[PDB]
Amino acid sequence: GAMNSSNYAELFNNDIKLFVDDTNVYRVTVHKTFEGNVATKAINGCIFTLNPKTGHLFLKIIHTSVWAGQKRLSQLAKWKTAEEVSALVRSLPKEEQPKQIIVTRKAMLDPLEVHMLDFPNIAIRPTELRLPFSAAMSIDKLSDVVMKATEPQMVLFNIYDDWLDRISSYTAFSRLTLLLRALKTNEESAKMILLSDPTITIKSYHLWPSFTDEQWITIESQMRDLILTEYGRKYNV
Amino acid sequence: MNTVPFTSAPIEVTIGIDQYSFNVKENQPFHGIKDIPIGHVHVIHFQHADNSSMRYGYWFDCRMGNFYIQYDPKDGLYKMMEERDGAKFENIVHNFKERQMMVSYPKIDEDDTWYNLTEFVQMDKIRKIVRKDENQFSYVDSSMTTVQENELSDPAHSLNYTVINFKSREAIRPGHEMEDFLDKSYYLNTVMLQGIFKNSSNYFGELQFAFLNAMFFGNYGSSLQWHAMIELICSSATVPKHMLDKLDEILYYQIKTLPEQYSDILLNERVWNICLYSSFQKNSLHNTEKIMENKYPELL
Ligand SMILES: COC(=O)CN(C)C(=O)/C=C/c1ccsc1
Ligand SMILES: COC(=O)CN(C)C(=O)/C=C/c1ccsc1
Repeated sequence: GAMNSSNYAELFNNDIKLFVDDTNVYRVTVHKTFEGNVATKAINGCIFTLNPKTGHLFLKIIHTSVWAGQKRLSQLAKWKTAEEVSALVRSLPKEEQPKQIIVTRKAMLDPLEVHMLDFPNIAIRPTELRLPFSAAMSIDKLSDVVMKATEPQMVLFNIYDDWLDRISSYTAFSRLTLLLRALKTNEESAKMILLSDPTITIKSYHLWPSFTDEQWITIESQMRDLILTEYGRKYNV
Repeated sequence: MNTVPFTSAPIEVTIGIDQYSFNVKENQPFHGIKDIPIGHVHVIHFQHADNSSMRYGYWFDCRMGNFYIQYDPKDGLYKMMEERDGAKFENIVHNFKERQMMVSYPKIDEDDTWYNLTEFVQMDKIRKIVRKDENQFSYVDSSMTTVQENELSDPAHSLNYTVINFKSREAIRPGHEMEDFLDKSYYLNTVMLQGIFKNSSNYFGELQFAFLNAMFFGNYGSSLQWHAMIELICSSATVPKHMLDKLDEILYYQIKTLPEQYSDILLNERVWNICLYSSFQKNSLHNTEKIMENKYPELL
């Protein structure tokens, strides 16, 4: 069934699974036209497909050309997501295909179930968690590769950098979600926290800075303070 | 006009014939039903006074043989049987009519209700759904499950309705996943109407047969099947105009005949609101929508 707090540890067992998030697939700016009407202009997007155990992220870039001449784009976006995830699974060797695919929004269940009818033994599941994966476009290197693309393109990212050398997947996912939740609640403050110290760098083949264990604890504390803060500023508490 | 005689009525029972019903007291001198219109299928059905559990009954066509009822005290129910000796049968019936021990199928002459509910229900087609080939009549009851229900457990006693499943490879053409799921015209017109049903009359008959088993027996799988066959048409953008017009008539009389007090279990809120208000055919069911809104506005 659905994924929630009670079965949280299943994410880190040895059955292959992917999270699929479609929040950033169809992205627009809204603007005024010369006649004073409102129009949208699409910008490039991405499907966020993630193995929570390994950190492996299949980033499919959605180039604006895929929308040209199409109607009902918000609905098409969910089917396009499902089509691309299904193509991805079919491209993987059988021993790498997921046994479950967990969608972060329930409107993806029917589109994905229909596209995966050929894979009856892959379970398509929703979740009760409010996972912050929409904030992956706050990660500079991911945002950069989406905005620069001139054609459809798949880019492989390891969203944990090298963290699994030192921590467990459970802890790695909990760090990732804390960082994404902060970037989603207050991007500038969160980015300030991550980069204030010029001596800590981001390796060329990484997404996040090369913090030591002791530094990650300070960082993690600061993100929790930020999130509790913005919750006061927001609710006046 | 044909006759279904009864050997006797040893247990108190409510007897239905099509949309009519009457109470027979234990060992009352009752010997059957006379004046049954030829040209239609009929259902004769039972609910015992003691055990309202298990409504059951018999689909039949009087052109296909001479049929009677006889209570079986071992199996504990009213059984339909066929009399092969024609002279024995005429002799039996004439004696029972002379002694006036039969109820008259009570058709009002203005009334086309039964014809309207059964326009496309044939007896030979009904036999495909209810497999027991040695009888010309078909037994159905409350608890029989459908072929599709057993997929999700005795196959001899099943309702073989057409398997309809909107999230199936049969329904969804590879590469048209979104198109075929949002506009089921391919699945209606090519898969079902051209591949399994041939013409739009057979399609309607299964749908009508499904409804009547739901209404008369409370057969839940039949209710699922009725609503599925309605939804498949309502969710197709491309439906022949004649089929839509006939559909509105078919449903109109089904809704008209449904017992007011059974609407809460026999009518699927989601399917009906979708069909009448959201689907491609939301504007094509004028008579059905008018009766639904005046009689069951709560459901909507
Ligand atoms: C250690 O930092 C890395 O970047 C290494 N990664 C990228 C991998 O080993 C494989 C990732 C991957 C595979 C399929 S989709 C993503
Ligand atoms: C095995 O499936 C069938 O036999 C269904 N088909 C294709 C029909 O034409 C039956 C129509 C019908 C049923 C009751 S009154 C009319």
